Amino acid sequence: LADADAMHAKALADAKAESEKVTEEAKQDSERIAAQLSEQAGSEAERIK
Amino acid sequence: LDPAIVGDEHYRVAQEVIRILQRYKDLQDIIAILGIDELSEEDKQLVNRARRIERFLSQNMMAAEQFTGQPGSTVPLKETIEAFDKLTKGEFDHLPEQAFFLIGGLDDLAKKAESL
Amino acid sequence: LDPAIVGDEHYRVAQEVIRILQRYKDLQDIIAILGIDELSEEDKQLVNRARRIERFLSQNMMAAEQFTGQPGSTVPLKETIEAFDKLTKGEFDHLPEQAFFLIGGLDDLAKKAESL
Amino acid sequence: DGQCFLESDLFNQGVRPAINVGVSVSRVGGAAQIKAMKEVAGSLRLDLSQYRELEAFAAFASDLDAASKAQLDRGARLVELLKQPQYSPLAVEEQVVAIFLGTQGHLDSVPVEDVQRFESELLEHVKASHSDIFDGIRETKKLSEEAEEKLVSVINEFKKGFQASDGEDLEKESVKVRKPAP
Amino acid sequence: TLRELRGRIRSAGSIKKITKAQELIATSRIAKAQARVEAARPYAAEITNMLTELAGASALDHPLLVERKQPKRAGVLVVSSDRGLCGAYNANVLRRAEELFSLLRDEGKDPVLYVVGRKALGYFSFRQRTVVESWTGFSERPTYENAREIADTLVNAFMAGADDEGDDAGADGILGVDELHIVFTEFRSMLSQTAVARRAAPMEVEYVGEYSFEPDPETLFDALLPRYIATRVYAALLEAAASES
Amino acid sequence: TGIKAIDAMTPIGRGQRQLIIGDRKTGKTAVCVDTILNQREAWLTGDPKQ
Amino acid sequence: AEREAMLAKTAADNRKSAEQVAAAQADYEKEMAEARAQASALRDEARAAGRSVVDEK
Ligand SMILES: Nc1ncnc2c1ncn2[C@@H]1O[C@H](COP(=O)(O)OP(=O)(O)OP(=O)(O)O)[C@@H](O)[C@H]1O
Ligand SMILES: [Mg+2]
Repeated sequence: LADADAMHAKALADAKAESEKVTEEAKQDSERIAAQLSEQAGSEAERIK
Repeated sequence: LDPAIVGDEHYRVAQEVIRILQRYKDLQDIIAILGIDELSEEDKQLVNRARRIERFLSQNMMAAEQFTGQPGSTVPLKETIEAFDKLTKGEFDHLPEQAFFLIGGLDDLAKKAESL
Repeated sequence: LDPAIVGDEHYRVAQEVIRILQRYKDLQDIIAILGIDELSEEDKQLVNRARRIERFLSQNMMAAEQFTGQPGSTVPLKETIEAFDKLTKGEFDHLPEQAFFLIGGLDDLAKKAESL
Repeated sequence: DGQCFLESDLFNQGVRPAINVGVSVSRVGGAAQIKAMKEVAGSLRLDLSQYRELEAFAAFASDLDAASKAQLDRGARLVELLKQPQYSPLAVEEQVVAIFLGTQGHLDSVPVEDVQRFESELLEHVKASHSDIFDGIRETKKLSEEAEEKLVSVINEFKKGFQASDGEDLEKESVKVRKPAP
Repeated sequence: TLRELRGRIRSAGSIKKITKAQELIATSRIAKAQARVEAARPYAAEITNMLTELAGASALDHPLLVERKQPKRAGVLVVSSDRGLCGAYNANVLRRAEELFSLLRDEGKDPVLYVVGRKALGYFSFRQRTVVESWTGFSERPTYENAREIADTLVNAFMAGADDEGDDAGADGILGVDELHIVFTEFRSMLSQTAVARRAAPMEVEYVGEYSFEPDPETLFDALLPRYIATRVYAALLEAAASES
Repeated sequence: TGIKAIDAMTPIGRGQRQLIIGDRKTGKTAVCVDTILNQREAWLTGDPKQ
Repeated sequence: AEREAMLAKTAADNRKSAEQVAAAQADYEKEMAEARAQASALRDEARAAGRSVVDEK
């Protein structure tokens, strides 16, 4: 019964770590793909000029 | 026909319909001699779906006014795609086959099916 | 090829393998369509033997080095005669399907059997 | 020196490239392709050929043993892996990574319906993490044991993190009693 | 083209020949099955005569004789074969089982089922239906041991429903059945074979109108009934296999 | 080549001839288009050897 | 009267281990699935918004 409440802290900690890491990865790949598509738009603007 | 010009739902539904019809054509050779008894249910379901859809491709255009004496009908594309998605889902499999001959829309489909 | 100038051992080697292959060609489409479950015990054992023989006939060649990394191998005649007699009398029916493909020799067969 | 056969039946089946591996062949062989490709992939055309032959042969088999079922699963995974949609240019490193992960049986756990998407996912994660491994290929044209161990550890960690989204007329029987009815 | 036509001709010809050959296999096994099926008649006749004689002069009271006063649930057992290419045999079995389920659904009872054979097991696996236990691998050739153990399981399941009031298992400790049904196929003739479904869980007595017992009469009675149930169960199997072939 | 199937199946080396055969509505022009568009990355670098 | 509580607590302890470990594993699975789903979504909608703004410009 004493041991019962041990792993819950681990579960909460890993949930928080997962949430922050997935938010970081989503932000990074979002900004990267947006920048690449913006650069492609600039390239095609130069091409049409 | 290309996803860059046409909606994704249209492309996906068309691809699925083609795949089902091609599979039925492939199994048509074997079913021709033995039948459905040896065939497993996992293919009986797609056989029934294919028969129902290929019967649903029929239509009653106005052009037959002087042959069958019945008015034709027209259908918007959105209704067509939604009805075909519903049919591919398998919701209509309980309905009888002969209800899908020469029908205009899904409302007429339901009315004819309930009329028998 | 004749018993006149060559030992008849080779002769009944060839006769066994040839008759096995002929009846295997006879039963091919049956095992393809009807299913292996309907064959008789003798026919099932013979079909397994024919599969063993068909798989064992392939062999690597050194001229395939530029195409496949496995080096080729060479085997003498008397050992091949003994190995085929062992195969065709029906003692190597316990080996797996892949254990007979691309085999150098009998010792190579044993090594690959120990590899699985 | 070599040709590729294309059929409409495979096109309608679902294979977009729709190339028949049973007949297509090249006489020049693998001497043209890179050494890392040769080391990673070898006799794959053979394995696909016995897979197709076994599928045709045992389409109606009553019973399957462990080896046959395992071969069937592996061939299904490989045949679904190789499919590629239109307008999808790719680099050699991503191709060799995909072939390496497909051939070693690391993806045997996932069901068929999600084998494709998962691949497209992992290629993204390697882009931001441990990217230098790709760099190594560009200056090695070959794999190293340390890099291979790093890659297998990364994919194991990812697959541990990754989740799978799929998965009257009635008769009676009585007894006769000689005793008169009460 | 030419090569495709030749290949198809050879294929279809060999298919025809070996279909005839497998028909001969079935014809050959028909004689053995027919010879084997009729060998258990004297034992059943003697046991039925014994039960009639014993129940003539005994008290009529037993849990397998008395009925549950309330309609809670009803069990059922479905048999099948162990090989394909049987035609509509399994389809007939499934139709009869579904129609019996439909008839029972009129009372709103939630039924339970048991299955024998790979085909019915797979078909019910595909559908959304629960299964308690399955038996496979002896439909080709049964024995007395499997029939005895099946009868024992059914008898214990019936007994385990003594005091199942509402959802409470009572002193039983497990939810028990109150009714059992059996569905199989009968060998009417060489071309007449139809599915028969019957109910044999609670005994019923009919007086048609008009010895000495060393042990206790009730002891003999309740030792006797399980043997009769087991004999009926065993007799069903060979009939089912013969009709299948 | 951009498509993985061709390189994994039948590699193409410079100075080698390869044939493409097929029926209508197959998509054989797509492979050539893919190769031509793929060559841009190689031509990005200024070395005549690439 | 000191023995019925013995079997009661024994039965409770025998099952509480499994119940708690199942609850913890289910909660972990739910939280990781939610996090991965939200991150992947965010990525897809961000890519769509970038595609749209690139089309506009
Ligand atoms: N990988 C792919 N996935 C999906 N659709 C594809 C793919 N490759 C090609 N297609 C489509 O298949 C069709 C092939 O058109 P294409 O003009 O290449 O035909 P073809 O068979 O080469 O014939 P031809 O050049 O004689 O007209 C097009 O509609 C194209 O969009
Ligand atoms: Mg074209």
